[PDB]
Amino acid sequence: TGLAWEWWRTVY
Amino acid sequence: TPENYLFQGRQECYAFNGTQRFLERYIYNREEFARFDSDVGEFRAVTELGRPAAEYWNSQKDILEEKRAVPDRMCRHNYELGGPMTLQRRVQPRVNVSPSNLLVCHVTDFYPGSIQVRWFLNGQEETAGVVSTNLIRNGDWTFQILVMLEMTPQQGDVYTCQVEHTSLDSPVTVEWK
Amino acid sequence: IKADHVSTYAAFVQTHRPTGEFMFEFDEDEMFYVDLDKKETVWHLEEFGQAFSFEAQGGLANIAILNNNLNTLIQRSNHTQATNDPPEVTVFPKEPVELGQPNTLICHIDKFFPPVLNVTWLCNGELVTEGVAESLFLPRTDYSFHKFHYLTFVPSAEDFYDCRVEHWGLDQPLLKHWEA
Ligand SMILES: *[C@@H]1O[C@H](CO)[C@@H](O)[C@H](O)[C@H]1NC(C)=O
Ligand SMILES: *[C@@H]1O[C@H](CO)[C@@H](O)[C@H](O)[C@H]1NC(C)=O
Repeated sequence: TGLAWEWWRTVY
Repeated sequence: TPENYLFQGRQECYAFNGTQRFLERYIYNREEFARFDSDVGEFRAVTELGRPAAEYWNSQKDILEEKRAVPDRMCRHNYELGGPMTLQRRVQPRVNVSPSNLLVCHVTDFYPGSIQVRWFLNGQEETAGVVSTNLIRNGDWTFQILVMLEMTPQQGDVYTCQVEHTSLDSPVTVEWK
Repeated sequence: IKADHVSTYAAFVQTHRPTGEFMFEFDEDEMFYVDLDKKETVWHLEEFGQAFSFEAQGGLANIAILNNNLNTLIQRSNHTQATNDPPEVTVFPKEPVELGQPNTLICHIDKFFPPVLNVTWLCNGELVTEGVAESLFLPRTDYSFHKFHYLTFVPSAEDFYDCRVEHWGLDQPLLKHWEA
C-alpha cells in the first residue's frame, strides 16, 4: 500500500 | 568560507506501549526555533527567533487541528504498515573467531541491534580482560560488534564465543583450539 | 521520550552541495528518499519498494515549503551563517578481512555541519572511481549530519587505503588510513 506524509507549515 | 544558509525540519513519531507521539521541529542552522508537540497540543517557540512563527501558527486553527490528527493519521498508519518489513525484521548474525595475544569474536550482518556476546574458556565464562566495541551501524540496515578477549594460551584449552540474539532461538557458538 | 521505535521524516534545504534532500528513517536507518532532479521515490532496500509506495511529490512539495521558510528565516536571522563543525572519520570493513574474499570498506563521516562534503577513496595513493557508493547526508538528533561511503575491494597485503574527507571546518583534507 502507501505511506503517509505531512505538510510542513509556512513561516511568517 | 562561502555563503551558505540551511533550513531543516523533522517530523518524528514516537511509538511506545501502543501510543504515538508526534513532534514537528523547525530548525535554522542547527538552531531549533519552533516546535509542535502532540502532548502540548499547539506550537511553541523554542527560541526568540521563532516567536512570530509560533504565534501566527496558533491563530490558524486548521493548522493546529491538522497537527493534532497526525499521531493517528500518519504515525499510527506507518507504524502498523511497516510492521513486517521494519519492526519484525530479523537478520541472523555471522560469527567468526580469529587470533589477530587476543582472540577476536567478530559478529557481522544483523539488524536487531540488541545483542549480547559472552566469552567462555573450558566452560567458564570469562569477564576479566574482555574488551567489546560499541554497536557499529553499517547503513545497510545491519550492525557489527567485535569482542576482544585477552588470553593466556594453554595447550588443550577450548575458547568458545557464544552469541545470543533476538533473531536466534538457540545461541550460536564458535570455538578456538 | 520513552519509545520502542522512532520513525522520522527528515528534510533540509541549503545554498550549496545538495540544495535539498527529503528522506524517511526508522530507528536511525534511512528507509527511502525522494530523488530531486529525478523526482521518484528511491528505496534503500529493494524489498521495501515491493511492499510500500510513496507519493514522491510530497517531498518535492515539502522541499518547496522549506525553501521559502529558508528565505524568510534568512531575512529575520540578519543573514547569520552557522559555525563549521569539523567531522570525525572512521574506516572499517563490513566483513572479516580475508585475503581473496571480496569485502566492503566502510568510511563513516560523523558530527559535521553544514552538509557540504567532498569524500574520495584512495588505493595505494591513486584515485578509485569504480566500485564506490555513498549514503545520503543523514541527520542527527543534535541537528548535525553524518554520512556513509562504501568501497568494494579484494583484501591484499600490498594495498593500503585512505578515505580523504574535505569540509569547510577543516584546515586541510583529512586522510583516514586503513590497511589489513
Ligand atoms: C501500558 O499500557 C497498559 C494498557 O493500557 C497499561 O496497563 C500499562 O500500565 C502501560 N504501561 C506504561 C509504562 O505506560
Ligand atoms: C569540493 O571540491 C570543489 C572542487 O574545487 C570545491 O570547489 C569545493 O569547495 C569543495 N568542497 C568542500 C566542502 O571542500
